[PDB]
Amino acid sequence: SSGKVIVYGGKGALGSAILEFFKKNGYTVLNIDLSANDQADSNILVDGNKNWTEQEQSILEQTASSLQGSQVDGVFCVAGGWAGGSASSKDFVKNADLMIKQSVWSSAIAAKLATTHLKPGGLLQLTGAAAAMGPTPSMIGYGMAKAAVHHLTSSLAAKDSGLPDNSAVLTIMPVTLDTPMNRKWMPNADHSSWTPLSFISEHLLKWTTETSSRPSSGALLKITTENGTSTITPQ
Amino acid sequence: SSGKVIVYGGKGALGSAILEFFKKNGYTVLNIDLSANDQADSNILVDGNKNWTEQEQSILEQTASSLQGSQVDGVFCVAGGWAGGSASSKDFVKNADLMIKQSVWSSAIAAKLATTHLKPGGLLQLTGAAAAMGPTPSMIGYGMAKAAVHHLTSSLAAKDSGLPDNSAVLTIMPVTLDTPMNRKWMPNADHSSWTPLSFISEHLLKWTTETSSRPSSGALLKITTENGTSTITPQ
Repeated sequence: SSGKVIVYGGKGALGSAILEFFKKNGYTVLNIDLSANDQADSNILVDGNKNWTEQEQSILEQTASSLQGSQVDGVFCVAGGWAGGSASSKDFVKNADLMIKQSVWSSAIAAKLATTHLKPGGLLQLTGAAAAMGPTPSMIGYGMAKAAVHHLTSSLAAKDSGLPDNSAVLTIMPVTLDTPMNRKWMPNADHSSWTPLSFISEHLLKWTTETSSRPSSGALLKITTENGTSTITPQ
Repeated sequence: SSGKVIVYGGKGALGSAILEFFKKNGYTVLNIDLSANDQADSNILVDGNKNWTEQEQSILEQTASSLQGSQVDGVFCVAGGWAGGSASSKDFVKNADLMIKQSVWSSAIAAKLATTHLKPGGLLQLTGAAAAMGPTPSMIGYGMAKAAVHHLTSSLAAKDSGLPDNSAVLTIMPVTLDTPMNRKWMPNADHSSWTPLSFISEHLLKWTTETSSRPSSGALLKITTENGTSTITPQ
């Protein structure tokens, strides 16, 4: 009863952590992903075989059916994976396509959901990429896709973008997150530079409940950890 | 027989002007577009209903059959149209989809054509968007797509991107071009602030034949005209 929030990508490591955290803190949580999270109060099913507009329609219809006359306090989008390759790579385009579908499609639909269901003064959070702040010749598609998300962020923060009054959009860019996969493939790394998922969940709850604790709307927030201490620096 | 160049978007106002100017200067020109330009030496037709990878394979195979192991002196991409809308617009996603396909898909395939056929020291030219240098709340999809093209430019210019040795990539951003459509919809505008298509065609030929006349590789070139004089300003 503390409120409602949408987690787009609730099946992932960070997404599941965020969903669990808000639930523990009294919020009703709606998950939007390729499969259901049996811990969520509501599950919106995404069909990966459908195109962009088909996905938008289905996700919007399902979310509206679930919310009825309620609005949400926040929409958190953390969906998407990775695929690299330079222009000379055999799969340069193939992977570029996958990256648009994974980062751009989701971010845009999350934004559409916010213009429709986010309460005035609410929070929309998107996921960018620290690497996209500069050239990315070894992973051009990923770079392009994320740069589009960064631009989307700037357009949404601007006047008459469609977001509700007094709301804010924040885009996170963590350098290294502590996940099961990172522990497996880099088993001997120094975790003193790894950002705990709880650092993110905690900040999302803070920004959701206290508007005065928020960085400027449209901020691209680079998150780093050194000597066990995490820091958020607007770029 | 001055050489060979590829014009992706040869049916457009600017694309046709470029094609005509290079043909007039002794070049063999290959056109890539939705329909054929009867003045081109070769025509590569694209099916807009095919997906990104299908389009890539189709364009690459047709171009290779037309070149037969030969290289090109330049690849010029000016394809793409426009669709607007803020995030609250009914067609926000629909148009974002159209804009990614029109600007991003084409720019990436043009880049692929360059890694495969552009001569060392050759030129790859892409088309960005001056408006995308800042927030675009009234045309979010267009802004996202063009921002991706701007980032793609920075990645391609970097070492090991896949482009040939000593080649350069330049991306143009004209504020206003003198086209038939602009003359029709803005009939009483002052043309002293309109950039003549010839200005662009002339610079492409110069940059193609004289490497020392080129701005830095990776440059985003804003083009403005005032009192009849045109100026190129790197961002």
